[PDB]
Amino acid sequence: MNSRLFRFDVVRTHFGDHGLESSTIGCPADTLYSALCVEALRMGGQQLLDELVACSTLRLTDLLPYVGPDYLVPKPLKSVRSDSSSLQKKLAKKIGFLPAAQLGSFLDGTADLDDLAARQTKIGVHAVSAKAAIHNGKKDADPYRVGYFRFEPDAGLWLLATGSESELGLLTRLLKGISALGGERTSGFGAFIPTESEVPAALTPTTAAASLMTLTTSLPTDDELEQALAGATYRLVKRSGFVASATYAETPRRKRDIYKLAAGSVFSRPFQGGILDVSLGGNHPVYSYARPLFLA
Amino acid sequence: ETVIGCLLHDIGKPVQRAALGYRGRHSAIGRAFVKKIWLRDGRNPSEFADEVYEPDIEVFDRRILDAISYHHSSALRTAAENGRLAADAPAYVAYIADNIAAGTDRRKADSDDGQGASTWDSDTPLYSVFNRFGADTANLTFAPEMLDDREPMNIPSARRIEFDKYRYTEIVNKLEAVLVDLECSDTYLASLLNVLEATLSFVPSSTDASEVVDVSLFDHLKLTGALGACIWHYLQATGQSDFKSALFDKQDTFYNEKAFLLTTFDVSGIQDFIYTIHSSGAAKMLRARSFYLEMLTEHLIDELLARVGLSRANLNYSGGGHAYLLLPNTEFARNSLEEFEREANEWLLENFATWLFIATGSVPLAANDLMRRPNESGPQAHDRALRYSGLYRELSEQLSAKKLARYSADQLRELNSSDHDGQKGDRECSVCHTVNRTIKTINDLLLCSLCQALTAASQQIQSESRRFLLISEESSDGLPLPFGATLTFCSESGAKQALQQPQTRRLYAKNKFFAGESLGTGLWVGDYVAQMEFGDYVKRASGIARLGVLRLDVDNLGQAFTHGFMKQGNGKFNTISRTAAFSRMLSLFFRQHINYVLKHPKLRPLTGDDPERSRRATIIYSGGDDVFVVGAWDDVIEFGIELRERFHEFTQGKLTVSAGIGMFPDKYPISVMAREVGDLEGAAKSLPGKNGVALFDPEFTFRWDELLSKVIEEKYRHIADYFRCNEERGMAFIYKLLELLDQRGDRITEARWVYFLMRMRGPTDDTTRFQQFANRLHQWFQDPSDAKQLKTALHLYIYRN
Amino acid sequence: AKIEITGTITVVTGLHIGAGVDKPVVRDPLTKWPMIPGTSLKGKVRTLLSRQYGADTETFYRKPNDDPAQIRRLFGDTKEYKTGRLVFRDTKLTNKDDLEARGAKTLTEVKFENAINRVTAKANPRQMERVIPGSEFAFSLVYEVSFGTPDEEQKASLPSSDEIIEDFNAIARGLKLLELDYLGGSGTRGYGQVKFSDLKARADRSLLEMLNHELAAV
Repeated sequence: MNSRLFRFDVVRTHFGDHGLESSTIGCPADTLYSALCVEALRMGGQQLLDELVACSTLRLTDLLPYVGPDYLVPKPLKSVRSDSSSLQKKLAKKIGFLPAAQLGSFLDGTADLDDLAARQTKIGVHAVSAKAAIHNGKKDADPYRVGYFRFEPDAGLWLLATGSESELGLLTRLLKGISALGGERTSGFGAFIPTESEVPAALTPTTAAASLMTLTTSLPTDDELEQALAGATYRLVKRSGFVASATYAETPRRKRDIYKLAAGSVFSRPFQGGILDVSLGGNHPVYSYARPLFLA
Repeated sequence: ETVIGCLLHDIGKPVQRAALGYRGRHSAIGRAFVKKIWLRDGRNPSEFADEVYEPDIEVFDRRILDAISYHHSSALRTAAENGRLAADAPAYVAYIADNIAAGTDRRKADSDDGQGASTWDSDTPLYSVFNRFGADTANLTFAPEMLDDREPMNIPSARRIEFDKYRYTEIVNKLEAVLVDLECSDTYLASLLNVLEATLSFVPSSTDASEVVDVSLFDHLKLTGALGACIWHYLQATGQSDFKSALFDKQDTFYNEKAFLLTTFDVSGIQDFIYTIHSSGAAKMLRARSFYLEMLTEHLIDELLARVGLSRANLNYSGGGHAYLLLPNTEFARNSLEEFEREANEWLLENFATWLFIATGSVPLAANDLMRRPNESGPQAHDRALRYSGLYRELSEQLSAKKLARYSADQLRELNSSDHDGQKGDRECSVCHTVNRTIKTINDLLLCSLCQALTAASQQIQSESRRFLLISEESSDGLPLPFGATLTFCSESGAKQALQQPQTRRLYAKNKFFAGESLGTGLWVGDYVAQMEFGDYVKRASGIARLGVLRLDVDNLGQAFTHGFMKQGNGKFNTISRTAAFSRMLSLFFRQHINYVLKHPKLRPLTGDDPERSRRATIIYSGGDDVFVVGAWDDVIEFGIELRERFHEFTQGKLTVSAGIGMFPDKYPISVMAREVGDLEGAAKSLPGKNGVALFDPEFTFRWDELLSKVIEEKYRHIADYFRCNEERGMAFIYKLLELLDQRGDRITEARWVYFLMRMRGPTDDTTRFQQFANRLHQWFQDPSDAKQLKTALHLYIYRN
Repeated sequence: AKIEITGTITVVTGLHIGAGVDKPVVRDPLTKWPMIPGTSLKGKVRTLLSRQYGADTETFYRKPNDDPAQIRRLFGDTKEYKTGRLVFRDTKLTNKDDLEARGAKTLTEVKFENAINRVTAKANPRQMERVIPGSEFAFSLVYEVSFGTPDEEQKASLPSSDEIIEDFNAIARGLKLLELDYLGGSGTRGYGQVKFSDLKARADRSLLEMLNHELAAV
């Protein structure tokens, strides 16, 4: 199989975390794959979605930053051997990403920290944008304060995706026509242009090659969680949300509250990923992605 | 009733500094100090007895008074080799206690003229703990005055303080208040071990002038218990039925044995609990959940105590969810350690899913590794304290593994696929924005049961009277806690009949360490709430109405003891009583002394016109490394330097800070009220000198010496003073001005600078001082950094009006 | 492609989109330029085009959730949600150079104002910050080819050239009206009359020529 390197031009975007006034640089793929099962009904016929409801034969990364020509792959959660001073102990957690090479030098306390943190403010700015609210009835309009992320003028988000090339060819069938991503996208946000380039082969999936660093907020099955946890350096998030879509036209309710693992986490053993489903009450299934992809 | 001798075997210092007429040494003073006052006798303290062989009087009357008997290493002979005291008395427990304390604490400093003994004194003061910090030696002297919670804050002084009566009839009358309740109750180990922190904080434990005494009584009195109550929970597991045999041949048993255990626990995720509030609750619940997260924090050590009955001095460090902890290196405590860590964590998955996770690392600790050995030269004393760093850097890499595998796999898949109460997402909260609770929609917003609970706190918790509280067991009403407890807030004025019940899991009180009576086992808390809600500090301001934010953390605090002692004198000074001292002063600077610099401030270059006009701000959490204050922008920007001018008078040029102050409107959300002011102490912490400040933007990044002098008192004290007398003049003129400082990189802006300058004088004003008033503003224009200070000076006047 | 209509909005008086210098403009925090936000171009046109298509036939619309079809076909809602068919390009300045090479220095002038209280004839001054009245903004808006998602089980109802030309006459009267009215704040006083220019329909080959004449007639 090949893989696909996806270069964007994401100027402003808004992937919230717990509301709207904040943002995140990363899109954990249960947010991205859920778009691919709602921005496929707007092009297919609910047959393209039904072609890919619960197969998970396609492994795709998340939407991680890139500053110029180098992928800003995430800061892994491995125990650093910081035999140096305690300032650069604290300076690691103020660093979310790093380029594609320095990770092995990073993990043993043998790396720079005041250049990687100096390219944090080369990614882009955590902006805000005030707006004014509803004429609720006839009363006085409120504001609503909504905050975003803004990239630098030479950045965007990257993506690596592999699997069956027919169901990979239907990703790029969809993405050449997927509109403004992000959350608050009916305004000017999350708009971008997807371009194809040939991948870096320094980032192969090392599923068992003694580099068990993932590139996707993922999850194994519930039983096999007991196997891939003895040396897992992992963090837990929430991947909740709301549901209120056509063919589900009622009052808006939520997805089921899941907690996937981290996205650059390093483990003890290989594992498998599968499409968890988050529908709680109602008609059509809604489902989280959780199908990881690995790194040297 | 079997640990009682841990504390009270050091009472021989200040009684002859108060001249109560005893004789003999510290063993002779204290063994009759509790004979003169404790037995309710009205006799003279100048002729008290020595030794009685009474058969019927038991431990409660005899060996309480004889819990000191003999404590120093030179008078070990009489209590044993004459049979004056047997093994079933706690003085033997107190003999090895001070011996392992002062053997690891008491060392003469590196002076010229040595061999000096510490004896009876009535003049000597304690000196600065910050003497040994840095490559300079200060000579500042901690004046042993009274420090039980009065205004102002007490500062180091260079002169030798005059020995008076008034503070020392006040100390002994404080000892008349809480050392008469010494009875078989809870007041042994919880009451006395806090109220003596502030009294004995500036009082030394020695006399020698060949040393510079930095350790006080209390930082040694804590270590008498923290090494004494530690080893009693090491004692019966190691096989001791006679305490003499552990000091007759095995007094050198700790050459290479491990009888101590150094542990921690941290609540990783304190800040990312307090700073996720999306709606209303921005004004109220921002302070209450920080008040919540500090209130179970002190309770979180307290269940590691309530299982074994240790001391609250076992927390040598405390503040900001973190508490270093010394334990015996037995295995009952080490097993019940992981009972404490896991089960409180096991409680947390019912209420706060993946926010709070506490975890405990461990270092088994010897006794010779702390003390400076006999004959340790340069290449010999240097290797003694590398392991004293090795019990911290390899304690951080204990919890550099627990914070990576935080939950077991049998635990998360309970919660990995669930919607509790099975209901719909039409009921979903606003503040904590969860779904599983039936959302009791009170006050016209969908708020959860937790967010309903914190709204009930702020009816009384941020008021200025109900700062007392109660932790009961696992009941319904209140704030829910791990290990079977609720948490509530009330007053203890007319509610002591609910405070004299055995259904109280933990008891506390407010900032005021109340002697005489008991309003609770108090700690150091935040009571600076000028007005309750956030909207009341933009409703009054003549000028702009902008809610000003302030966050400020002391830099480099991971190098506070790992590399803050080992640059001057090659690091023989690394000891526990010298490192639990600045972490006993930071529990007053950032927790109580900030009430002085806020309730009655000094510096007022924007407001002025009253010396003790109170600061209208409100501190979010007074604790530890980080201070977080939000009020109007006016009082904060003066106080944000003013508190730092109560900071450069303690470290005196060694510890550095960088702050952050921004101005925001009232209804501004919290989630970007801490992601942008996280660049204002994020840019001036990236200063090459690290001692600075950043106002309003990352391009204003100014030093602490460049701000109060160059900006305000030079440039802002230039602008609004020529029309001080015409105070209402055109600030509609001055917002023309800082257009030009943005276009300063063009040539004709020099011409337009002087053009607008003499567009202010004429025949309708006093023009005796106008040529220099523009010339000061003309020389500032040309330099590419003189106007950098000026833009902020212009901004202060337009935002003052 | 999608039907992504371009545009070039030219201010012709000065425009002040509050973004709350005491009252600034919308400052793009990268380039410190003036922009036009995507919601001060959307959330204004709803207050017009729900009073031109609506409020012909005595329609009140006390909330934006009970608006007519070719409103909520284009703008969407929380109850019915046909589609969000209009996503607007958040737009910012085109020529800062020729604006400043022809004399400007600041790109955001200050206008002065008063407020005479009619109790004592006293002046109460006030300062107002607009955009330069030649600040030509570029502009685009995105209509989609829009395979409609049917919330009923009437599966896969793709609109052909029939229903879509009705919504081209919606945005025609969306932006015929905005040329004859506001964009910004402190209104009924001349702030920010705009002028849309160089509009083009942009993506079949038979369809496109009539798609012009709604928007060419504004």
